[PDB]
Amino acid sequence: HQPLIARDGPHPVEQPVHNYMTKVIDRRALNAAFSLATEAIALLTGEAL
Amino acid sequence: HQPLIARDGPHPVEQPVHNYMTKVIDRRALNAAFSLATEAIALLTGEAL
Amino acid sequence: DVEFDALLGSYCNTLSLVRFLELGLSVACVCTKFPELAYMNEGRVQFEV
Amino acid sequence: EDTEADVPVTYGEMVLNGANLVTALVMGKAVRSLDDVGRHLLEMQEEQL
Amino acid sequence: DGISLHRQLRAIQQLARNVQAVLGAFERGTADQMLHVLLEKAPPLAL
Amino acid sequence: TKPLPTAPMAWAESSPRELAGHAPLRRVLRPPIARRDTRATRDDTEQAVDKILRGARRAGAPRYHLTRQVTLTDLCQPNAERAGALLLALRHPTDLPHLARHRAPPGRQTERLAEAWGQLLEASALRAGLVSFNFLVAACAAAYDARDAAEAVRAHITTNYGGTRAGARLDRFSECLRAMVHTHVFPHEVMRFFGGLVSWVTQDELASVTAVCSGPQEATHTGHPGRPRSAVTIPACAFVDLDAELCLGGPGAAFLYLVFTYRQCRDQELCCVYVVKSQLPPRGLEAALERLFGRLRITNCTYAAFAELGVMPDDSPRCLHRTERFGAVGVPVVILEGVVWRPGGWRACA
Amino acid sequence: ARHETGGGVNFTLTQPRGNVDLGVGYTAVAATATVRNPVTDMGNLPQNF
Amino acid sequence: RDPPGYRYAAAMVPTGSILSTIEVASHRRLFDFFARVRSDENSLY
Repeated sequence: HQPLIARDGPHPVEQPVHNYMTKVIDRRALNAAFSLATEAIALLTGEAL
Repeated sequence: HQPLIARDGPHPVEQPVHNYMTKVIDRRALNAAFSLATEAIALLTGEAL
Repeated sequence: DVEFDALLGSYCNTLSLVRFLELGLSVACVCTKFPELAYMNEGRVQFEV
Repeated sequence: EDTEADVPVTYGEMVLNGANLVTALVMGKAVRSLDDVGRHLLEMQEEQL
Repeated sequence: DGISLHRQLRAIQQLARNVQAVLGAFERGTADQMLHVLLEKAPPLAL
Repeated sequence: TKPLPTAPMAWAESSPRELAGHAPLRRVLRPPIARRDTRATRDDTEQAVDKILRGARRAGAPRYHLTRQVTLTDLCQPNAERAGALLLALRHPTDLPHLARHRAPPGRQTERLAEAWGQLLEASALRAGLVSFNFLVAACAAAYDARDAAEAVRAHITTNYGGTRAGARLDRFSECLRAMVHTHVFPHEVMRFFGGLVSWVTQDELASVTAVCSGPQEATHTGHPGRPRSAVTIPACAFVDLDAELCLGGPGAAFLYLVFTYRQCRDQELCCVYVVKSQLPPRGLEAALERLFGRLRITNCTYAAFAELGVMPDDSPRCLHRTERFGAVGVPVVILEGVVWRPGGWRACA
Repeated sequence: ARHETGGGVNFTLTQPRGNVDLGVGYTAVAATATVRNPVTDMGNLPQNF
Repeated sequence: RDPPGYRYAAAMVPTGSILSTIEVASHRRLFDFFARVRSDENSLY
């Protein structure tokens, strides 16, 4: 909303003004990389035990 | 949901089907007129009493 | 598929309401209200020195 | 002017549990907290301003 | 009428905002004039 | 507020049959269709809000349309002229030097209006503005017969209007008017009826003029609730009856008309503004303009151009003849009473 | 003052007032402190008649 | 462009107030649906 201040003429009279608006989100992400090693696959699975 | 019927070749196979419609309501009105008379206004108003 | 939009919530204002008699400037004025003025013609004030 | 500051811990959470879910599926929209806006559009409809 | 009852509220506030925002223009309105008045009583220092 | 004039007192507050009209409607019955068979201030601010709240408890009178228009004060002066005068609006002035080049008959000076108006912008500085009625009378005063009161209009203008040497504007704006008729851009095609004066708010160089573009005159919110009255005043050089001049003594509602007269001669051109009161139909008016103003018809092929002004709704229309004081000068002024404003258009009679 | 336009309805409000300056002799001073942007570029623009 | 007007029934019950007050129209381009009203308007209802 916006306030007013009255005035004398001959200024044309001013009326209350209401501002409406909406905003829109913007989308993002993050990234990281975990990589294992080959043999580490064997051991965890148990294949090399 | 439509049904099938299986059939032998060499006719390529038909698969179960589906159907979706919507419809849009259509809108109408009706009218009738009640009109009064002047003297009937005076009496009801209480003016001519 | 499932999609939607959303409102993540809305924010208003509050117009600050200001009594003139709050400001420092109220010292300059001496404010006495006529309930009836527009009737009045020229008023006068008197000084002696 | 100071060294150790007091800080909130937890994040906030917006979950669709409740009638706010159905509208996401059926209506196709969502409102942040509809379990309140939905409420106060009832009492307001009665009491005062 | 069932909705409309919800609608008055949406209208009736829109008086409250306007009723306040208008009457406000007078208080702020006064403090305006005092300046525009006191600027015309006042000669500058150098003079 | 519950007096003891209890017979017709309910009728003026809007009546006795109105409670009877609300008796069969609101009092009875189960129909629609039924079955068979803080000493001074507060309470001063509290009675101020009570003076607001009584207006909200409830809600005869005719309707208006007030018009406001912020207008520079060179030619017209709402300050000197009191509430209840005619106002005449104008067009834009820069179309004047081009339209004189085309509508002029062959053998006339097209470059006369471009220089006569150019010496009024250089005289009013010593933009659709406004010209009031009493300012316009003294400009055409050199073509009115009694001429004693046509000079009385000229007396209070040079001494009371805001502006240095308005009488120099008078001999320039009438020279502008005498440049209108010669260059064939007629003054009736420029003047537009604006409402009667109810209030005006002035400032440096300009004023916010308020008027009544449609409605009655006598009950307007003037702005001052001490004097919420305003009567119409016209100087006696422009006021022309037609009921006495034709022995028409029959009563009835009377109409008001603006009338212009033209006089097309080689450097002998006059202007006159008249305000005619009659009981005649507007279709039955040009025959009267043939009767009085067939004199300039022989010398002239438009010779008259009129426009409606308003209606006196009385069965006996009421006139008065006083001499109001415009500052320090008394001018014989015809007073019209109870005028309902309804404007109209113009007319040509070639 | 209720004057309807545009299908809307206008309410203009007015508060008549009066001011007397009851000081004798100068009661107020206005001193000029600083200088912001000089508006007119100080240029060389000759005049044409 | 798809600037859907905001939802008055929801905004009738705000989540939290704004704080600073400025002429908003001075910088528009931050927003999407932007509307000025003089004291009241018909579409609000």
